Amino acid sequence: QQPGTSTPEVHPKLTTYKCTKSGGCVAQDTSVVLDWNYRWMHDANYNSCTVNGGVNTTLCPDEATCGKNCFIEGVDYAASGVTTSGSSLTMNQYMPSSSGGYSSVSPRLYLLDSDGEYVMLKLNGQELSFDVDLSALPCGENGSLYLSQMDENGGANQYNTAGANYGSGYCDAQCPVQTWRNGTLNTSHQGFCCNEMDILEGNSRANALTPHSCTATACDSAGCGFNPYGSGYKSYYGPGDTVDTSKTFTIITQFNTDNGSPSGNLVSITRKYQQNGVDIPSAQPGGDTISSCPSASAYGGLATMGKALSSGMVLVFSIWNDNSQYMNWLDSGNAGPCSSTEGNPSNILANNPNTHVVFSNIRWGDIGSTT
Amino acid sequence: QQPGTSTPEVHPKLTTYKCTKSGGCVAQDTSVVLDWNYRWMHDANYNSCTVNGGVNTTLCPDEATCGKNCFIEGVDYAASGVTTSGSSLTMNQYMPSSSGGYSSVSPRLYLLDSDGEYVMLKLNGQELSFDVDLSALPCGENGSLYLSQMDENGGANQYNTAGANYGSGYCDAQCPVQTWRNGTLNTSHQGFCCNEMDILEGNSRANALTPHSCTATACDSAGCGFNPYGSGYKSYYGPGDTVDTSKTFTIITQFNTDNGSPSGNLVSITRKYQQNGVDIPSAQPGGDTISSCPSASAYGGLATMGKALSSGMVLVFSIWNDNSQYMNWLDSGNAGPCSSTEGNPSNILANNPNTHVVFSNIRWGDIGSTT
Amino acid sequence: QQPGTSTPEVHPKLTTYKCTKSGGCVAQDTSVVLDWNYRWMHDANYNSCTVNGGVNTTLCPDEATCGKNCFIEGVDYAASGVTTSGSSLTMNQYMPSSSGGYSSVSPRLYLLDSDGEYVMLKLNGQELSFDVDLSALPCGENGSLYLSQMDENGGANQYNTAGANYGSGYCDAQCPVQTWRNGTLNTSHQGFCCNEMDILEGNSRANALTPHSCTATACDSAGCGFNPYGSGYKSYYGPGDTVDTSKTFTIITQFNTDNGSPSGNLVSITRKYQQNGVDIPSAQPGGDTISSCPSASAYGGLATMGKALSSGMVLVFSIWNDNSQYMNWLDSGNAGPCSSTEGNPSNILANNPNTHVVFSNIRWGDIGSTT
Amino acid sequence: QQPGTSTPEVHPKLTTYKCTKSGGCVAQDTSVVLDWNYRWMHDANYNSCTVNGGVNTTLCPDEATCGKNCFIEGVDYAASGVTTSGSSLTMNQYMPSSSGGYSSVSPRLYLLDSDGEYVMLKLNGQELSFDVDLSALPCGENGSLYLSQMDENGGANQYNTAGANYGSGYCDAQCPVQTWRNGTLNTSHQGFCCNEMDILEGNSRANALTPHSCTATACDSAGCGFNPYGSGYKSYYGPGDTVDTSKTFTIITQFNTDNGSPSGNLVSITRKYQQNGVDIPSAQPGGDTISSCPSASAYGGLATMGKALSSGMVLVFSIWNDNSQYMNWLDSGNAGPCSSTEGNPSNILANNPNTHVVFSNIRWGDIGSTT
Ligand SMILES: *[C@@H]1O[C@H](CO)[C@@H](O)[C@H](O)[C@H]1NC(C)=O
Ligand SMILES: *[C@@H]1O[C@H](CO)[C@@H](O)[C@H](O)[C@H]1NC(C)=O
Ligand SMILES: *[C@@H]1O[C@H](CO)[C@@H](O)[C@H](O)[C@H]1NC(C)=O
Ligand SMILES: *[C@@H]1O[C@H](CO)[C@@H](O)[C@H](O)[C@H]1NC(C)=O
Ligand SMILES: *[C@@H]1O[C@H](CO)[C@@H](O)[C@H](O)[C@H]1NC(C)=O
Ligand SMILES: *[C@@H]1O[C@H](CO)[C@@H](O)[C@H](O)[C@H]1NC(C)=O
Ligand SMILES: *[C@@H]1O[C@H](CO)[C@@H](O)[C@H](O)[C@H]1NC(C)=O
Ligand SMILES: *[C@@H]1O[C@H](CO)[C@@H](O)[C@H](O)[C@H]1NC(C)=O
Repeated sequence: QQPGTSTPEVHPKLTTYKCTKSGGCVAQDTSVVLDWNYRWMHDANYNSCTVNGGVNTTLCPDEATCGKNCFIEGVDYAASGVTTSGSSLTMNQYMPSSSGGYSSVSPRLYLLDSDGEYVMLKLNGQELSFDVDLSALPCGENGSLYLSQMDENGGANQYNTAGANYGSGYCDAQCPVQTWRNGTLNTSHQGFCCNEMDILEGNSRANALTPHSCTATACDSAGCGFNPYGSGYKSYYGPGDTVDTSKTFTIITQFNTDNGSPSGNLVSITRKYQQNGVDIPSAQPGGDTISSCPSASAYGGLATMGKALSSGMVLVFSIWNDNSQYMNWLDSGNAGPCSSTEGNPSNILANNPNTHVVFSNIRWGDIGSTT
Repeated sequence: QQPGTSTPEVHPKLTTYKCTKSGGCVAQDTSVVLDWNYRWMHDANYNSCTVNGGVNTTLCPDEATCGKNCFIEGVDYAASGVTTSGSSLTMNQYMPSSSGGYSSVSPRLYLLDSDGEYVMLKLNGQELSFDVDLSALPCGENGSLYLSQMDENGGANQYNTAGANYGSGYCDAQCPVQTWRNGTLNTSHQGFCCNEMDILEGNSRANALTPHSCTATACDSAGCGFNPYGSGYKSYYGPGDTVDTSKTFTIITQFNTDNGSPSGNLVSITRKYQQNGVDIPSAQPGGDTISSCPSASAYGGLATMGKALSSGMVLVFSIWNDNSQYMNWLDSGNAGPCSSTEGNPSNILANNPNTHVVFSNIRWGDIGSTT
Repeated sequence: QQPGTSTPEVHPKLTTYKCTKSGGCVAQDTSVVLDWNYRWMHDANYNSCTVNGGVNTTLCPDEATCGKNCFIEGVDYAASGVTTSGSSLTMNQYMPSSSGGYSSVSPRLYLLDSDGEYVMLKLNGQELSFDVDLSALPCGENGSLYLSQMDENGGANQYNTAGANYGSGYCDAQCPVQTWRNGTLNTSHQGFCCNEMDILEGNSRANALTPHSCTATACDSAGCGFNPYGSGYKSYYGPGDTVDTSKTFTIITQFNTDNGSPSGNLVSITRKYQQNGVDIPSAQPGGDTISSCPSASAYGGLATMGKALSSGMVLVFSIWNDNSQYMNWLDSGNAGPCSSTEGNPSNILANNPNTHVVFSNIRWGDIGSTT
Repeated sequence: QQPGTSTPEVHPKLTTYKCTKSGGCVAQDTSVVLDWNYRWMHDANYNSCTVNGGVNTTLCPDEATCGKNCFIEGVDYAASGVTTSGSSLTMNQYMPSSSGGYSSVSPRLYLLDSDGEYVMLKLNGQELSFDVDLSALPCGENGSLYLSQMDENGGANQYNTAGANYGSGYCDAQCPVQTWRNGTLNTSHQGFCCNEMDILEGNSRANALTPHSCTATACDSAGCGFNPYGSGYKSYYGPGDTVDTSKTFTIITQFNTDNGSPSGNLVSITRKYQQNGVDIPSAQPGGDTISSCPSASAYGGLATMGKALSSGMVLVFSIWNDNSQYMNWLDSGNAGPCSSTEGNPSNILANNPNTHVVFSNIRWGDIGSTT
């Protein structure tokens, strides 16, 4: 697959920053990209190269062929519930349709850099900070801001000229088997494991910080995550609570090393919220931090994550609903006020089709410098 | 892929029955098969045709090639934690190893018939009954007995001569994308949706009856299931409770039609347990039945399921643990006494590597005839 | 003695079958019972009615008295090394104890029928078939499956209301003098002779088919049995041999009449093994059969046995070790590879306390129909 | 039961001796008695008190009754194949009959003393010596000379006035349940365990020295016996061999203590044969002795036996054939030249109905003094 011509890819500009303890914060000429899978792809004669997410065997038998055969076109971000305003990103879960009422558009964005390659965030011994407006996201919705260890140029090769410009080469701790594994038509039917740091993953009812360490072969699927509600702080993060989701708040995640510097060794992942200028106090005394990561032991607990954060990671924006378990693992039962049923997407579409996440002012750098 | 020669496939015999209201129950010359994926596969020179679950591109580029190239060998069921004794099946979650301690063998069996093709259970307007010993399965384990609408001969074609004799062609409501989709090397990378009736799915702490209706294109992932605990009957099914998992009990599922006969139209799925000869009373008054199936609406709620049960379905034995969500959806939170952590497989392996399910006396037929 | 109340008698269910050449095999609602002697018996005040296997003279002076005085309680089959799974019976020779290590529990079971009376097998001119796993039984152990001509209701009278529900009225060719002879306190001190057909009697090292004919007064103690090893076939039945005890095999015994039908006259007892689906060839050419029965002459050789098999016989499951002659008569010397000492129970307990027999899929009926 | 009147009991005189190292051997006015069970017993009106070895319930309901009701008569020793000539006892296995040919008379004698009570042999730290003529006893016959720890007056009580004069109160390591247990009608149906020293037990083909230690409750059924043939000396004891059974030989058994005197502690049982005046050499180097008695451990190995030999034991003469196992345990297989079949009593009766044992010159006393 190579760049198409019917619809040009014009990346929605999003301004991010890199703060240094001394030289403040610098504006970055970044932007967002829609994940490869959401695009239109076809041969010169316009027959589709895809078939229900899979490929057209005739046009896509091996790799060298689609490479020379198919073209993946750009998208209409607006129509995809993706919009930007300076240093602000707004993602919708649904969009009105010509046909019926609302169709579930579920964007998955990547922070692209000016050179046409994913911004390589190196957060080891540093901090990433942003503003969120989860007010819209109700029970069942999943707003998401996480780092994945993807190839900076979306694994673009001789047969994939699209690359990061078209969101090629996704991956996460779940080790997904994909039609296009790392920029190549996965002809070996293998999964794709890569480190995944899940900074924000939640809605207006609850949230969760979850680190996933990895081997070349596998990952820590169930992460050693932190959820105030799950940890018995049922009245900290929520509508009108300590953090108060009803309004905008700031999420500050610091990756602490043993030598206290980016030079090496991850030791803890410190979370600190702050709303209305004033710093919000921790849920658990001493600080909301992820020190020991039991689950990750079998994959080089923490050690590997930090090495991954050093090598550099891609930023991933996403909002989605669970048609299978209604995201109960995130906001229901013992980890959220939501009821087992309340998260049903159909019910979300019914009572709040206007749900959207609004990420704003994304800036990473030295600890304390991003503020 | 075709039948191998290094290890012959000798199916573990399991005696099932077909009861008629008048002529009692008849012994069936059935047996169990291990799912295609657990087997060894290679070319004539012994290079493997698989690569981490995927395929060897060189030996497996298209379909006609593996067909003529690879051979899938049989397995050592005992070594796979699968054993049978007359009308009794015993499945282990782990097995001791030459190398380390225990390796997680997770069998997935299919009821094979004497002719070398899956037993086509036609449960519409009838009943399937069996005995279970969930005593071993603790928090996190998932004992499983469900019907899937698979091709009776595992989609065996000109390139797949193995077929049902080697557990070819699996599928379920989850619509899994597989390396071998319906007996053919999935060269189009498409999922495989098929109706899935989940009769038993649980451990010694909780359980769940869940029907999944389907379209040719999709299925009802989140089923309109029933879980006594979830439905607010926290002291009905459990160790020392009304049903009492600590001992063996009987699970009787009846598929009721409107004309009261196999002739047509599914209307409700009635569940009735009985232990120690005496019939156990319902959890909810009037009978533990699945009448309305809300979720399934978008796929021909109930209607489709019954038509599927009429066409005939394959029986699937399985026991597995969740490395990602610790099966919390089944036995934790609001649907089980188990704690969020308690289901971790590593913790299962630690405190009870001997977990096993023992399905016994499987007999299906007219209502009341199987007893 | 009458039914007790402290421990209720709940029979372990075991599924057997009755096959007809035309109508296949039908499931039977049978079960197993523990022999009268293994039970607890006491008066209303809880003083025991037994004294080292004998009786308490004061509570048990005649018959009318114990009848009205003593109650025999039920047992904990599990604790007695007796367990069933559908159509499968597993009997242990020892069980761990609260006190010391292992205590020698030696079950003796009877196939009980739904009506509360022993299943009356009528094997004349027919066949009984089953599956055995002698792998556990080493030198010295005696796995056993034999028919005894006992009273269908364990000789239950006005003073014995327990009957077959409590394994009353045992007997065999050995003509044992018992404390309870045919349901009555043997106040005349007489033995109890009854026909005894010994189908399986052996371990993993050797075995023996032995018919015992009887008069009202006596029996053919030394039977005209058949033992491949004894008959000079030292490499037919054993670990890794033709029959191969290390794995499960099938034992098929056919009682051939002169008119070829159940109508009458026993002529020969044909034995035929089959393992792994394939039929195993005979040890001696022409067929492993018991034609002439020299010993039985003085008791109506064969003739009487057949008449006995016609009247109906009770099935007896049993596993035991010989503290006196180490079962040498069965597996040592000229009738087995075992050494004179090797069968010592103490030595069995030491090197293999886990010995157990697993009888499975018991079905009797027309010749060839049980398969 | 009390002494009868129809047939008076006249004991066949047998001269034994007591040798002292200094004062030579003294003649004893001993005699032999036939075991209680071989006698005729009836009430005053002549109805029998026995029924096939058991008792007549009406005449024998309790103990006080038979005591006052039944009379056990004496016997015709000659007719019982029992004859004595000075210091010589001759016992036949069969006797010609008025009716058919030969009836199997199988005497069991006890050495009675002048006072009307069993001779209490105290063999601890001493020696018993005798002459045997096993020439007649062929394969299958069992000549026997053993000590049993019976009550000197056959347990004679208020209801049994017969006592030792009529061979009352037998017992052995086999712990036999008897109609008359220790002189009383066994109304409790209990066995009778007592120490049993088996000095000679064999025929013209092989033999066996076997000690049985006992608890009050049980005994060492399988004794820690010695059989030259079994111990791999197939050409020592037999027709024309080292010992040469074809002619008369002497059996000398010495019970060695640690203090070397009757004062205490059994340590070993030394066997030494001598024929034709010359002393026969041992089978195994160092001496044919029973040092360690493994089996007897659970019953106070050796220790108990010696204490028993000190308390005093009754002498038992006996010759019998095995209708069940043809005495194979004694002279066939790995413990004798005899074939499995060769020991059949019917075959004995056929080819040698004249078998008889001839015990002669029985003398016990200090070691070496009996010669
Ligand atoms: C697949 O490709 C062939 C040939 O280009 C075309 O005829 C067919 O319509 C395509 N399938 C789809 C779903 O576009
Ligand atoms: C993805 O493909 C690019 C192509 O060069 C490669 O550099 C990168 O290492 C690949 N990633 C993995 C995990 O194979
Ligand atoms: C794949 O096949 C090629 C050629 O048969 C072979 O060289 C290679 O080792 C195979 N790969 C694996 C993992 O077996
Ligand atoms: C699976 O393949 C067989 C091959 O003939 C076919 O009959 C069956 O319909 C296929 N199933 C699906 C869902 O395509
Ligand atoms: C026998 O019965 C009597 C009276 O019931 C009682 O005192 C005695 O303890 C019993 N004996 C045993 C061993 O239970
Ligand atoms: C056992 O007792 C029952 C009681 O009626 C009787 O029918 C049966 O014949 C008896 N058996 C013998 C051998 O006496
Ligand atoms: C038992 O005793 C009764 C009464 O004395 C008598 O009628 C009966 O014949 C006796 N039985 C035998 C076998 O002698
Ligand atoms: C046998 O009975 C007599 C009667 O007094 C007694 O002295 C002796 O101890 C009894 N033996 C046993 C073992 O009870």
